[PDB]
Amino acid sequence: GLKPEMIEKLNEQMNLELYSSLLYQQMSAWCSYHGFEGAAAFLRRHAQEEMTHMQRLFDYLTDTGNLPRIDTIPSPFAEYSSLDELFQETYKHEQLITQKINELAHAAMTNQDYPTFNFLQWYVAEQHEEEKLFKSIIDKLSLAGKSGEGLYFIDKELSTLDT
Amino acid sequence: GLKPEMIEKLNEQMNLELYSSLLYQQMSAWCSYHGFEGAAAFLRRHAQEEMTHMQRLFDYLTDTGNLPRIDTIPSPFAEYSSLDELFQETYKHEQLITQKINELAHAAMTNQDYPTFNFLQWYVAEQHEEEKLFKSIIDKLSLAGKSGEGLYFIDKELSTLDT
Amino acid sequence: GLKPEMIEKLNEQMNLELYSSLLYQQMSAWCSYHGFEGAAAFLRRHAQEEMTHMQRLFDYLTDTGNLPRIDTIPSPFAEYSSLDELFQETYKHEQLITQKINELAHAAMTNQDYPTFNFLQWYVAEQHEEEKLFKSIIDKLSLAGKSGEGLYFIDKELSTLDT
Amino acid sequence: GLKPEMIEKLNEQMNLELYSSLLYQQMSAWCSYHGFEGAAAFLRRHAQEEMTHMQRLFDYLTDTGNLPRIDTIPSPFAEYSSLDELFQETYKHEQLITQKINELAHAAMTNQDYPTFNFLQWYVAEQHEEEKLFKSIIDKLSLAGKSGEGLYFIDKELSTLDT
Amino acid sequence: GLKPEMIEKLNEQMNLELYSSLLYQQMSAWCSYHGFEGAAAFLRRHAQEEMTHMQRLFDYLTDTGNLPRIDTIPSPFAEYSSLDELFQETYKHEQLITQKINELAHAAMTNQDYPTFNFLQWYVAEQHEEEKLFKSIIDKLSLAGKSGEGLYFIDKELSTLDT
Amino acid sequence: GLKPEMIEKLNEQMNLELYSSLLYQQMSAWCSYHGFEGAAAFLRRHAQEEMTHMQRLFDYLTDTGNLPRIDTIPSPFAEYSSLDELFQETYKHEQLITQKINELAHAAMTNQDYPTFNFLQWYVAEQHEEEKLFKSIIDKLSLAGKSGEGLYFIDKELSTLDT
Amino acid sequence: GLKPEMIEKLNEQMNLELYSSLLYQQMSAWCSYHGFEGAAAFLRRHAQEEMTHMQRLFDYLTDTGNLPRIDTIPSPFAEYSSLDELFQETYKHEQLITQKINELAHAAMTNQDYPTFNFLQWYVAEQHEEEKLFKSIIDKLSLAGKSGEGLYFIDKELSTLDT
Repeated sequence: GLKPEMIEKLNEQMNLELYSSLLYQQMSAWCSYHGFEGAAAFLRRHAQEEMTHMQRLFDYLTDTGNLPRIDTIPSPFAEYSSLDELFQETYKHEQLITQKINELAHAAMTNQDYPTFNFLQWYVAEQHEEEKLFKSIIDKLSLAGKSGEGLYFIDKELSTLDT
Repeated sequence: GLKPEMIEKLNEQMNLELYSSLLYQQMSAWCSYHGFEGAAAFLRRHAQEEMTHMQRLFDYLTDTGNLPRIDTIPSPFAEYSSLDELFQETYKHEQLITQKINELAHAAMTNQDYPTFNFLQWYVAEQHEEEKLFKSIIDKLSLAGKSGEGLYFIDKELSTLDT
Repeated sequence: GLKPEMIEKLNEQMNLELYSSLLYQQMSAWCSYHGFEGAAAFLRRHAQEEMTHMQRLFDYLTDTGNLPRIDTIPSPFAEYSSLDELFQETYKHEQLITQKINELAHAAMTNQDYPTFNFLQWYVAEQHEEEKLFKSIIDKLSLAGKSGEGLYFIDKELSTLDT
Repeated sequence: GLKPEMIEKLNEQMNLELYSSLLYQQMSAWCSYHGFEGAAAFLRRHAQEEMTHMQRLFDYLTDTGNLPRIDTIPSPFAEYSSLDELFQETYKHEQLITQKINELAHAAMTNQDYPTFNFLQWYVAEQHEEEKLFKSIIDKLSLAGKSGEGLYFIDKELSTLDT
Repeated sequence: GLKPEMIEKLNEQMNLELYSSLLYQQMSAWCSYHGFEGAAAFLRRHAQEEMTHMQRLFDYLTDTGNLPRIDTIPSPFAEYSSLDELFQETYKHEQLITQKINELAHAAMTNQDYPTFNFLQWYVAEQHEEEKLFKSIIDKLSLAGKSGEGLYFIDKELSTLDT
Repeated sequence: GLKPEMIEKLNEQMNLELYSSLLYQQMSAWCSYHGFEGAAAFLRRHAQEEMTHMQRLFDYLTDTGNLPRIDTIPSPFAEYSSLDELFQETYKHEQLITQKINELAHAAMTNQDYPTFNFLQWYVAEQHEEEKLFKSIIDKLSLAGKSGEGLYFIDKELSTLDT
Repeated sequence: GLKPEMIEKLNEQMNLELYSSLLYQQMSAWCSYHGFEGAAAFLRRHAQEEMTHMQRLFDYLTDTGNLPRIDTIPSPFAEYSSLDELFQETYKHEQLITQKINELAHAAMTNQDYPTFNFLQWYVAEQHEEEKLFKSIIDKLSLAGKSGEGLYFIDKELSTLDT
């Protein structure tokens, strides 16, 4: 079964995924407020995606006969100076999630927890893909984001980015 | 536009819908832990439903040019003595949500806010339906929930209840 | 190629999967004899499933140019006091198989045998699913198995459980 | 109902069918090890066929309210000097199974057990067909099996023989 | 991100996959020159396969923000005494690739690089399959390759082997 | 048959096509590294195209009973100051390939090698088309490539250019 | 229009194609007589193919307002010591046809006859393909043609070779 360190780290990551989903929702509100409807739509879709990462951890914990515990969730509210600054923060947050998944994989390996190591492989692969997506948005903003016209085009791309 | 009281009450209800979704998720974990997989599945579906109520309020606020603000969310964790006690609490919580929606409708009418009164009609109708559903579950538990066999049948019904 | 410890442990697990398939067949005979036709059908299906786990190990060994060796198989015959006692034993046996797979994964990692570690990931995932299934049956028996009526319903569910 | 001699002989044949299935599996491993992949595939298919003969006896015993008992199964491991020697042994084993079925049919007739005599007719017919198949393979090996080229062609035929 | 040892080993393997693709192309030319058109077609298909292994590594490096670097590629030209000698060399080369992939997986594990360990699992599985294929060709040549007639049949099989 | 000068020039062009394919691959890596994903995708597709030109020469040589010889391939690695500079170099390289094809056609005509002159006509026509494509990209960069916004649009066009 | 040398060479080649078709027919009769029905069928198909080459020249001459003239055709009858000797002669004859086509292409170029040079390109390409086909048959006979069994397999392949 799951060792106490692993139960703790899995619950911690479940709650971080929940917080992250709400952070992406709040960021989408910043985008709507500042007239970036396409960026807002993209971040709403990503908020839904990250909530499914929360659910996958929740269900793994219940499968193993452990009771997942949703923690107090701090407010994700923040101020952003620009669309570029916001997406820089989204990318840094995704890098944090990737790091915490790698730390969880390392904990599973050092605890000789092969079921949890196997379970975490989905997160390792998916975080690789999501980091690549957010890096591409950062690159687009670096290239064309220094004018209102460029931001207009990037926003329109974001409205349908990743289907 | 929206008056300050209405902005405050709409944000408050948005955050209550978010809390409620997580409460239903946590209740589903109690059900899984105690072997009621059908009740767990039903509560997971209802958690998803209530999150859409949160999203509808979030989007109304952004439509009106107001910035919705996700608050600190308290932990929904609680202990329950029985499946019946849990569902009694779910029903009481739905009654609370219904009351808060009625208070919001009254606030809209007294503030002469006809767009918000119109927007809230969806919640009035939907809460009526959801209360009816949870009352029916309470009635089933009152009738047949006093044996393990009866709980087995009710759990199986819950696994597919409301599609 | 495969180190001697790994050849030995893989052959051992292949023979344990074979024994397990026959154990589940024998348990199904107990169920038929005591009038639990649905439980019997379920255990016959699971006996077929576990035999495929044997075959997957057999084929891995032959792929690597090693000769798998089917051992002497002890009789799986046993007495059971009740359907609940039988399924408790089935679940404990599945937990044993899960443990032996985890020990094999650990042996592969400590022997720096990355092909075998990769091969074993299928077993880690599948054993997780099968343990969850047998835990759910134990939970149903704990809830409703204390009457002949309840056993009648559980048997009927088992007749088609997991398709 | 079944007389004690008939219960004993039916259980004996059930266990012989089980042993035979594993013997054919082990023979397929010899074929894989020596590079005869088509012969290996054929023997794996025949191992599955013979296991169904075991299951048919198991189910007949349970139908009649008798508890079939899976015995200790001796290891089928053996050495073979050639593909021809292996298939000679497979054919001799099938002839043994045919003889034991004929002895069972005779026992049913002398015990005035008409349900078991009727049940055994399936085995009489099927063993006739399977002996014919293995005799044809022996004949092919006698004709063309004295060269590596001939063995190559026979192996390729075996890979799809009997669909 | 990727540690310097891992960047170096990944680039090294990318270039080894590129060299291998060209080696298989050159071997196919030997086959064409000596009249083995089916062997030539098979090796051309395998050259295309191995180039895709190069591309997968190239793309992983670019995904991680590292610049893959195609090295100077030595000529793969060699002399072969026979079709059997050529395919023995192809099989030994595939075994080398398998070893280098295992060394890369070990480096990822010892460097606590879980994204790269995950990425490499595709190579571990695929190399297992490709080694099995080339071992089967070696076995066919050992059996039937000692006559011109046998080589004729093996060449015809190779023309469509593995679709 | 082929005269020695023609064998030499055909092998030389085969190896130049191979080098060119890898050069286009390496250029695509520069594009990925600098955030031009559409340019990267276009150059990856063109790398695949040019490899087919290599294969067509390889197969012509083998058809004529000559053994094509893959040479040592120098590293294509280079530095580029800008996307425009990179594509200027791609266009100049395509012009070099066109020139070498024209020199080969002239060599075939002066050697009275009508089969090789006929074979080369495919390259004459295809190089005409590919030069036209790369000239059009140069023209787009000259027109709109002097801003980050313009480069953003050109990159997006390149992502699907020439299907 | 056509110069006298070109009219003469085109008529000469038309008559050589006619003779060749009949030669292939006569060779097919040798094959039938010696029991090689598949080789006979292949040569009958090739006789039909070569007659179409005759017709294409005939029609070119009539298109240009020149009267093609079918010459006296010498008997193609010959003796052959073996199927291999026959196909060696077929291949040498195809090489002769290829040479005469190259001489015709050279004559067209030196006579500045660009319509005839264009017309002949079909023959240059087609003769390349047909030489490759007959070289492959020679290679099969060299490999497997030294036994009656091998000749049996080659004959069976020829029966459907090139559709």
